[PDB]
Amino acid sequence: ATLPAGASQVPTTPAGRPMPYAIRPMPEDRRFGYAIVGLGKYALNQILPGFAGCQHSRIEALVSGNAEKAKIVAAEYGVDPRKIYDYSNFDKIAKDPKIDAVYIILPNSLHAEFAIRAFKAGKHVMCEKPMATSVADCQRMIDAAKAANKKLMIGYRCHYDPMNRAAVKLIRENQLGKLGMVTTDNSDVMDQNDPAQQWRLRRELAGGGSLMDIGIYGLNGTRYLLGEEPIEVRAYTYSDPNDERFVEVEDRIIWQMRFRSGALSHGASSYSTTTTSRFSVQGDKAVLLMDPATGYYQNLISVQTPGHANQSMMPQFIMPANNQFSAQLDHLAEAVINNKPVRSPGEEGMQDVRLIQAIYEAARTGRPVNTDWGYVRQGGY
Amino acid sequence: ATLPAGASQVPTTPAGRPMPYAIRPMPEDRRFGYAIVGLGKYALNQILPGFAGCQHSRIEALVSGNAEKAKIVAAEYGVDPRKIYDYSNFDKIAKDPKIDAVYIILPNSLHAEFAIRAFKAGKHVMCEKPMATSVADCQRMIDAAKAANKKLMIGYRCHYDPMNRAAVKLIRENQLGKLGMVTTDNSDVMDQNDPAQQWRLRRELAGGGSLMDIGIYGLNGTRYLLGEEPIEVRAYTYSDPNDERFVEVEDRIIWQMRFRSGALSHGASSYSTTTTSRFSVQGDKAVLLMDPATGYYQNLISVQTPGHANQSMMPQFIMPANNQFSAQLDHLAEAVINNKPVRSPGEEGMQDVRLIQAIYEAARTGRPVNTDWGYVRQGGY
Amino acid sequence: ATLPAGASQVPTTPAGRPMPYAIRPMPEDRRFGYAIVGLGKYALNQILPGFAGCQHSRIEALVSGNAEKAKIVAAEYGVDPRKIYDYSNFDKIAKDPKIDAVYIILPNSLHAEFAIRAFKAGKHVMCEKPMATSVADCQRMIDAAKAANKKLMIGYRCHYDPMNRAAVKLIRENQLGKLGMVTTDNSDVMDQNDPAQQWRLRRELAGGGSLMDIGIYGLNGTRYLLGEEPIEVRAYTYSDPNDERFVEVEDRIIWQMRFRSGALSHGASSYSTTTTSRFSVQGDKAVLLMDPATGYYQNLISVQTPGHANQSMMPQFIMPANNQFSAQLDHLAEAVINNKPVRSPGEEGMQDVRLIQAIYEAARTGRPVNTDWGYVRQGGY
Amino acid sequence: ATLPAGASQVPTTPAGRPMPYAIRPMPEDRRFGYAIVGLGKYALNQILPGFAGCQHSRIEALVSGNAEKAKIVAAEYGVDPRKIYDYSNFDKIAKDPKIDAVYIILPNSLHAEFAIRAFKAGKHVMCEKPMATSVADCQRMIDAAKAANKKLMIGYRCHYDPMNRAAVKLIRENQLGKLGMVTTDNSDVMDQNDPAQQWRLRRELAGGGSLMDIGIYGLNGTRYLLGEEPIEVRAYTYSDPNDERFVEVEDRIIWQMRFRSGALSHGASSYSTTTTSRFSVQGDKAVLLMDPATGYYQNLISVQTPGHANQSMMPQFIMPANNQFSAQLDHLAEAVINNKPVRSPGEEGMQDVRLIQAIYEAARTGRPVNTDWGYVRQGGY
Ligand SMILES: NC(=O)C1=CN([C@@H]2O[C@H](COP(=O)(O)OP(=O)(O)OC[C@H]3O[C@@H](n4cnc5c(N)ncnc54)[C@H](OP(=O)(O)O)[C@@H]3O)[C@@H](O)[C@H]2O)C=CC1
Ligand SMILES: NC(=O)C1=CN([C@@H]2O[C@H](COP(=O)(O)OP(=O)(O)OC[C@H]3O[C@@H](n4cnc5c(N)ncnc54)[C@H](OP(=O)(O)O)[C@@H]3O)[C@@H](O)[C@H]2O)C=CC1
Ligand SMILES: NC(=O)C1=CN([C@@H]2O[C@H](COP(=O)(O)OP(=O)(O)OC[C@H]3O[C@@H](n4cnc5c(N)ncnc54)[C@H](OP(=O)(O)O)[C@@H]3O)[C@@H](O)[C@H]2O)C=CC1
Ligand SMILES: NC(=O)C1=CN([C@@H]2O[C@H](COP(=O)(O)OP(=O)(O)OC[C@H]3O[C@@H](n4cnc5c(N)ncnc54)[C@H](OP(=O)(O)O)[C@@H]3O)[C@@H](O)[C@H]2O)C=CC1
Repeated sequence: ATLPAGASQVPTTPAGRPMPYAIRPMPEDRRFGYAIVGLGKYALNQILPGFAGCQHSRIEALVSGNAEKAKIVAAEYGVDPRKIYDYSNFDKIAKDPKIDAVYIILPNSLHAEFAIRAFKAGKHVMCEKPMATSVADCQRMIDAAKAANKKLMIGYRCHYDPMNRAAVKLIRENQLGKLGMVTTDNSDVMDQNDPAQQWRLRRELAGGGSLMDIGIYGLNGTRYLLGEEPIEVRAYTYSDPNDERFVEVEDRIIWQMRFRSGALSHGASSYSTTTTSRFSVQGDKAVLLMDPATGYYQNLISVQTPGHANQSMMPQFIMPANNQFSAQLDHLAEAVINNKPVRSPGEEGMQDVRLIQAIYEAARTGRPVNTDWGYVRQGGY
Repeated sequence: ATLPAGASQVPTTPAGRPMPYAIRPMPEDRRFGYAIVGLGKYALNQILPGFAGCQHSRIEALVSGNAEKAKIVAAEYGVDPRKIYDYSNFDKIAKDPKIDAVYIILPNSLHAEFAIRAFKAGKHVMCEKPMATSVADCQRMIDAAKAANKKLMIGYRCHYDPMNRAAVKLIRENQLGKLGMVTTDNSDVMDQNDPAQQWRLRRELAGGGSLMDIGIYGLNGTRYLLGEEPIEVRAYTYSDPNDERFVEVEDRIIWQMRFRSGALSHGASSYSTTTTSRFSVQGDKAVLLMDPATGYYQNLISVQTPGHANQSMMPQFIMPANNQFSAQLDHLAEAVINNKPVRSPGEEGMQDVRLIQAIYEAARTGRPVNTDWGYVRQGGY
Repeated sequence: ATLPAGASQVPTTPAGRPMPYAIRPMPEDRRFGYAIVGLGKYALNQILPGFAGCQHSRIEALVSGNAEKAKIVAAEYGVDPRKIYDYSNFDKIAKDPKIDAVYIILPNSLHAEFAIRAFKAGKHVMCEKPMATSVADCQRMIDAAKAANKKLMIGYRCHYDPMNRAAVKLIRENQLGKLGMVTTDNSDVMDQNDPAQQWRLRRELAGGGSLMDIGIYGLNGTRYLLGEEPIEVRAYTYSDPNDERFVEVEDRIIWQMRFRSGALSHGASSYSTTTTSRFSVQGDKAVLLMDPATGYYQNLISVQTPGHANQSMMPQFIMPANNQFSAQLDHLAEAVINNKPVRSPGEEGMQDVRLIQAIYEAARTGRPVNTDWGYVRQGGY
Repeated sequence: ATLPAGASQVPTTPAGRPMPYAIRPMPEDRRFGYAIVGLGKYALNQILPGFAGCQHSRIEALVSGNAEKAKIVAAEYGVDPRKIYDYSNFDKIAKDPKIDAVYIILPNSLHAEFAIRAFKAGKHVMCEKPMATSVADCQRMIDAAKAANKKLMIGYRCHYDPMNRAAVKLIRENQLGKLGMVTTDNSDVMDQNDPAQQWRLRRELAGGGSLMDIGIYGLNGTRYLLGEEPIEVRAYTYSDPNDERFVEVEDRIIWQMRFRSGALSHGASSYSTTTTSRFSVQGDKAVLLMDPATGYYQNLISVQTPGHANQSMMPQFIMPANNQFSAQLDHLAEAVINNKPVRSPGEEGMQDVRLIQAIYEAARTGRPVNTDWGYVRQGGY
């Protein structure tokens, strides 16, 4: 009965020790510089604070219209003041080699714009969701990327969230069986007094109501969970005509879709009901419930069968995977380096916009809108 | 300190004691006698077994077309062999004073016929859902009910399930705020080898597919959870064309509704995916999640707000309320003894059938169907 | 495609059909007749109500000291008024061939007496736990059982509860790995105003405090979850000195054990805190959490590993196994009919009593008590 | 029906916007510099990466024995290489005004040492748990802090974890009622091959087994949950004599405690069973279950009562509170600035060590160890 060699071989005095075991993502290099456009809610609450956890990304320069603020932010994240661009001279970034790409976090209407401008600035483009307010504008963004021979990546963080990935994997391993019915719901009360929620009420900047903003989650979700595209869609929308919030954009809208596989889906988004992010995938062996489904934190999934409910969630002491944000940032830096295609290409953001427009059309005409245009997902969902 | 009077006064020898505290519904009488029509799957697995927990009901007679089976069930439940009736001599129950009501648990297309025959036989009628296969038939049952001056109740067990009533209660107390979105799903894999599912695949006997069989739960649930009736419905249905199960009845169907209050809903029923009974009611203050929502056992409900999930389910040592089956059985009994209306009258059953026809009609035409026809829930939801 | 033979062959008119699929335990016979001794809280809330789901048992006679109460319960359960016995003429059951066994549900201190009298009366015996108030008395019951060549079973409902048996099963399949720590807690607020709790505060009638009443669950549970017996016990007990409830029996007691395999355990019982029934079994591969663990209803179990929580509980539409109450009742019946031993023989009851005395002794002396006395669970845990 | 002023007043063109709403901790100043000693597992996996989220803390200098490593780390976190101290010249830090305090994250045996040395270096001391390997050594650490007129803060992160705080609050608001039984368990398999787990096996560096390392959580927990100190304690320990891991330190140990309030507790820690962090507090109105109880992430709490389970956890889109780590770091920086006493003073770390030694004694002698020495918690628990 004797103690292990390693143990007994430890200096009962101050001594140097080896690299400890990594039970969570350790910082590596920082060879990718980002140009963050629009210092808004998402940019300052979830994106910037998510760089610290990156393994290959850094905030090289900011791009804000507000000076007082922009300077303050630059301090908190320690960015060279001489590198605080704006909407006027955003193009000058092409004169800095330390700017590998830009991350546009502006209202949907301004997405396409600064993307193309950025592409000519010889930088990679990471644009937020939804890609743009126009199908065509999405296409122009792509073309620009190809002309400038650069990478185009939309901000689909759920494509890099551990639980969402585990969700796709269990479904690919056929744990639910033959897929037949998906149900999604994404909701949160619209606050008109919130600076970030105002341009969302404006059909010009937003490009749509809840669907364009959060219903896109269920739409996108339904797509990568099923692992295929809708071939047909129907939809109905409605908003309280007395509510000033939805004069231009829609509050609630419900869409039904069919897939070549034969599977059906029905989901909805809302601006008048509180926090809801719930996905449901039904197969003939089991049903998957993701609730939370697409949150920033605390996502939880469960596979249910009579008498059983197997749940998954981030461990309580370890982090076998990085958070969606950092993972997303380093996903571009990583696609550039090893010269690989991104999982969230502009081609993907475009597909969502078409389908959304197809939906709005269905809601407008009250007829089904054929969406069998032959889109193909590059690199699987 | 010393022992209280209660304990100090307990004899140490064998002695009679008081009535004990009741922590569950105790039996009381067996005044109300039923005649069960149709010894099938629901009857033998749920209803018959349900008479034990009743406080006022008993099984007096059986009505089957399978003598071999009747004698067996009859002996299993201590029913008098003389009280076995077949479908042709069914009407003679009018001669038995000890038969107060019948419980029709026959295929949907046969409900009307026996309800009517039972009324002419001068008996009260409990009839399973769907009420019937035609709106008109629901009316003939109601008319016949009014002619015999007897009561007509449709078997909506969920109207007597502790958790459902609790979900209704917290909603009416405005714990969710203004209601805006309601989602429902009800699915279970159809197995044509099961004797009970065989007539369910026959349009002539079933009246319809998954909506008629289990979608009705999401429908009815949506109505008593909101406490209002829909003014219009839209819907789409699809069934694999090569699946022999759905030659005559629909497999999956999706339907969405709008209510006079402005709230919306979207639900689905399915015969090709595994067990699913789930309701969510989004308010602008909180969200109610019922999952399981309409199970025979283990219903569970959750009120969710960012950071919280207050769950409710049956206690583990006490039974505050009787089970839905026993309650439903005693509800008719009590309403007859105290001369009161039933919470689930034929009018209610008829309203579901009418709505179901509108949904099919809407699925069929691919157009909206106005259902704003002035149905008024007598006695509340 | 076309409809399968099954469906296409369903008559459209009233017709007898097959026996239905069974999704829950169906009644079969009522061969085994019991005589219930002691119409108290457990008898009237759980056991009597439990005879309905039995497949082989029935209530033939009642034994009470409160005639007014006996006639009422007798009428409630269709028992023959002639079959009511008081405590003095109890022995005459020997004259009734239709009485196969007795179910003693009297205060703990009176179990031995009636078990013995019942055996001399030539009947089988079901006796509640604690088996008795003295080790010696457990033996006299066993000896008397052997003399009448009749069976003796202690009422350990948990030995017939689907979830408990499931927890045992996953453990024996090594899903937790080598077991090392087991925690148990069983608590419920003692209310001396309740007639049933009155004798529980009398050392002479109860035999002990919370350990004898509900701690026994953690104890017994610990034993069948590990599948082995403890070799030594240590314990401490404390009760507010000014609380009239605990003048003679203990309120809270904590006890820890060591098993021949090396595993340890620490549990507690309590009469002054609210409802608690929780077991955790830590292995080096996973952890089992039973909560509720020993409830009358809604037991729930969870196997936990970093990032997962696989839960199990009764299904919502099917009843794979009969409830613990009905099962326990039929277990004795079956064992008599098929000439087999019972899973819960007096030896098992006696082992708990012996262990309980060791725990009290250990609490009293503040010293360890060796319990390595060679008890062997016949038939497995 | 017209759109809100704020909305309509947004430039459909690139425009500067105001500071967005903060739905999570925003970075403020960075006026507090930390000196991190020992670049081990905890230091590089949970502490350093937690500085980024601070509001007033920064990593000014490192103190490692290993040079190659230390330099690498310094890069990742961007620290001035010229500021990479070591165990030889750790004292020179007194020559740098930008070092406001040191954070000792060395083996327990080396805690007291570098603390006092640090205090004479005119810096504040943040020492990890357990405070030290000697009661006396704890006292010397305090004295040094008072002599150098500095602040002494132990690393009790659970004192700064949102859920743990919510736990204390609900208990203070009397939601559980009168507290009477606490149950804790802290376990994780010991990996001898893990560089960080080796000195823990050495009684000289560790100062104890699981209790000193993780059982301290349940001990500490029991204390701040109850909000009072134990007046008496008993304990038993045991380890498989064949396991090489526990030749010196103990694997498992179970302790029972009593409080002046009259409340009782029983908890345990383990090195041979997998991940377990579960606290249970029983009152006469409700029971609180914390599971996870003290994890790095995903903590969850539930208040249970018959039929109900109200759960709390971090929201899925917002962060109303900072993580325990950052919160802990900024807690010192904040106590220094506004000149306020820390909630985790050396006086607190000392109390735990005494109690632990008192426990080990109880486990050693097998007798109860009186702990009524009159400790008083400064600033509440
Ligand atoms: N994937 C996800 O989870 C989420 C994605 N998003 C997306 O991020 C993008 C930004 O929206 P969000 O941060 O919420 O909103 P905000 O209103 O808070 O910020 C918009 C930012 O864009 C700039 N901007 C330029 N022109 C305008 C204009 N005319 N009106 C308003 N802002 C302007 C501003 O930068 P500055 O003031 O500094 O000059 C401002 O900070 C959207 O495309 C949104 O869909 C949002 C939330 C989550
Ligand atoms: N509320 C609820 O939760 C549920 C309600 N139900 C309802 O109960 C009713 C019966 O359905 P269910 O028990 O599942 O089905 P079953 O097929 O198992 O039984 C139907 C019964 O009615 C009698 N019957 C008479 N003529 C026919 C016929 N031509 N074809 C089939 N059966 C006939 C038979 O009884 P016998 O052999 O003795 O003559 C048969 O057992 C339906 O209206 C259904 O909607 C069903 C499930 C759940
Ligand atoms: N396995 C389980 O889950 C449970 C088992 N039990 C066990 O059941 C047995 C009865 O307890 P419980 O039903 O709770 O208690 P009760 O006090 O409610 O009833 C005891 C019954 O025994 C009879 N009795 C005869 N003499 C006495 C006496 N001197 N004092 C009190 N009662 C007397 C009475 O019946 P009558 O009036 O008709 O003469 C009385 O109703 C106990 O041994 C207990 O441990 C209890 C709860 C749960
Ligand atoms: N509150 C909490 O949640 C936790 C607190 N801790 C505490 O943190 C402290 C550090 O332990 P932990 O990080 O897990 O362990 P590690 O073994 O991984 O690291 C110990 C560090 O201390 C230094 N050190 C100096 N002398 C020695 C020595 N003789 N043997 C080993 N290391 C030495 C080393 O620094 P370098 O190699 O760089 O020279 C080494 O990096 C402990 O007091 C522990 O209790 C640990 C986990 C969680």
